[PDB]
Amino acid sequence: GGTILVVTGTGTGVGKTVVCAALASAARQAGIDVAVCKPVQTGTARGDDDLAEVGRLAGVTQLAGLARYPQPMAPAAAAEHAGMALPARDQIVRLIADLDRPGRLTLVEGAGGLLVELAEPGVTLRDVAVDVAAAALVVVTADLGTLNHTKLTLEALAAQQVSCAGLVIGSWPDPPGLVAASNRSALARIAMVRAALPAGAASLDAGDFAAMSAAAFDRNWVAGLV
Amino acid sequence: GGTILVVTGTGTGVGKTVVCAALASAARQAGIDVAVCKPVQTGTARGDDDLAEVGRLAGVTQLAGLARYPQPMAPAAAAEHAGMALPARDQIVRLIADLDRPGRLTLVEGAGGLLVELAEPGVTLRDVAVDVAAAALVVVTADLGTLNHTKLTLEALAAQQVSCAGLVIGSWPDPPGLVAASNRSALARIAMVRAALPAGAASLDAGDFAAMSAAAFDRNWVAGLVG
Ligand SMILES: O=C(O)C[C@@H]1CCC[C@H]1C(=O)c1ccccc1O
Ligand SMILES: O=C(O)C[C@@H]1CCC[C@H]1C(=O)c1ccccc1O
Ligand SMILES: Nc1ccn([C@@H]2O[C@H](CO)[C@@H](O)[C@H]2O)c(=O)n1
Repeated sequence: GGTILVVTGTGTGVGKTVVCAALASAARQAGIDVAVCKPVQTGTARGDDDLAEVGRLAGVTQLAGLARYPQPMAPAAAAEHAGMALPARDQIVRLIADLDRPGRLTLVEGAGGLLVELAEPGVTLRDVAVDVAAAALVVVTADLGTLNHTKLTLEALAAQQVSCAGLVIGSWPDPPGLVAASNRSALARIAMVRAALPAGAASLDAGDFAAMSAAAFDRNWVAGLV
Repeated sequence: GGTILVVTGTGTGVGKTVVCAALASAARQAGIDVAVCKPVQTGTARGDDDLAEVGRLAGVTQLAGLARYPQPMAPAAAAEHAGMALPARDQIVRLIADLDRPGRLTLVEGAGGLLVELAEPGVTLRDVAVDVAAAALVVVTADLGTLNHTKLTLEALAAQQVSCAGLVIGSWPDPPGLVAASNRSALARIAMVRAALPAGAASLDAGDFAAMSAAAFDRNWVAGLVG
């Protein structure tokens, strides 16, 4: 059908959701129909709803999820705290495949890092990304330690023949700092860096956001995702 | 030869140095000769000296450095910034081989986290552990996101057939919360949790530290490391 990208990250709180929303905006503005699948969502007591933040920030309406867990833990932990299983792997891949269609960028968002359990039994976002012939975008920080997490994540993909559509620095500080400029350049030798989102971007109104996302990415790479 | 252990971590700041000293201390108390080596050491310009810190807390005398750099950054960076070079793969491996004796436990403390470049080009503590046929002791946190990071690390050890010697939680809070509880239990399900050192164990004095260490590790596991 169309193009299916999983948006993973080297960890929690590296900015997967804001980057998701940002690539989603950029894609829309390039005239691409965007869907966003978020199979499992946790932290729903705190008020977390990444599907909502993407609809709010980038205007996506095709916004698909299966399970919502109140506790702010990895899925498995929050499902065990609820007394409730996790969606089956079948539900996720079938959901994502229904979602996919030609001319549609379907973004697939996981929870935490690449190898966290999403479905039972023991299924990760890496597995889901295999079952739907999806490539992976990797959201990374600029903090001390990010190259190792990146290489680990980049290796865990290659080990399953999951393509790496590249990195995004979820949060770019102002001003950078020695460690941030150094990592940004070192990340660049490791893989193609597609964008570095200015810090605090997740609090912008939908207009400001669409500007930042318009600029942050590269017009040609975006448009060439058809 | 004897037993070589690389001590690595899911990243930086997870307790590698103190775990090195704790295994080292407990091993000494088990009658085991111990050397420790820090092939790459950054942060010297702010007094970072992990060999010295291991000598302090555990009393190991046999300490071997090799590359030292001022800035508190990854070795590739601290070396570009001081105009200096990264040591060569075979110089690291040589520093370790010179320490390896039968009956000796040799600990090789890494520089933040398993895939960090220690030597040009892209030479990691993993490649070293292959060269010297070492097992890897993986230092972890109990914090959020530690599962993913630990699995990625083990997965990277297993892809080069570097045997995992188990995990150590470098700082273990008292009392632990729901998330610390869930991770320690979840962690124990993917690999052997050799220990969970108490928080701030780095501020214990010689006596307290050795008591902590001996308590933290299964004496039979420690003694089983070198025959
Ligand atoms: O989606 C996020 O990364 C932020 C979420 C919001 C609540 C806990 C975070 C989480 O999901 C998570 C945490 C630890 C390990 C795996 C995880 O998936
Ligand atoms: O070794 C540690 O983790 C603590 C040191 C203390 C100074 C920077 C840390 C460091 O070494 C480091 C950090 C990120 C990447 C590679 C690295 O080698
Ligand atoms: N470029 C970026 C990246 C991330 N963020 C912040 O990171 C949070 C995710 O834990 C988001 O909720 C958001 O607060 C941000 O503000 N700007």
